[PDB]
Amino acid sequence: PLGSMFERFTDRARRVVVLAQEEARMLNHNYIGTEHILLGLIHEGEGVAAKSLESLGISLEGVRSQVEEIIGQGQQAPSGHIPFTPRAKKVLELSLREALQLGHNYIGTEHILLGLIREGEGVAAQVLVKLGAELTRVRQQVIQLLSGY
Repeated sequence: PLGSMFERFTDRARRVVVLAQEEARMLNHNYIGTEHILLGLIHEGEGVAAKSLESLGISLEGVRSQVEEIIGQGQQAPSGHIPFTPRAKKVLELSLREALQLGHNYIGTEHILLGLIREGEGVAAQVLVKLGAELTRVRQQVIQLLSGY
């Protein structure tokens, strides 16, 4: 609500966004799309989102390969800040809604992944399906990791 786009993000969730930007830059991409957020979630390596994805066999190299196939490497590397796609912004908005509903005042890696699945229609969703990870199964893995405590 108040403040910066990223005020509520945990340290790990902030690192997801930093990594997403660098993953877009490495592909010579002109936006940070949902698939770069997916790459950042895995790349971050420690959070609930990375754990959920890797335990389903979704790998950083597998996602990078699928993105290069579907989207293709761009011609020129962007310099500076790379803007979000409209879909990636919607994912980030949904991540806040997921965190609020779950009773938290922070947005963690789990909430970004749940927001990504809820949007369910962009490049990340296309890649997860191509790799054999159904969106509902990814959601189930996250919820399982958040439950049972």
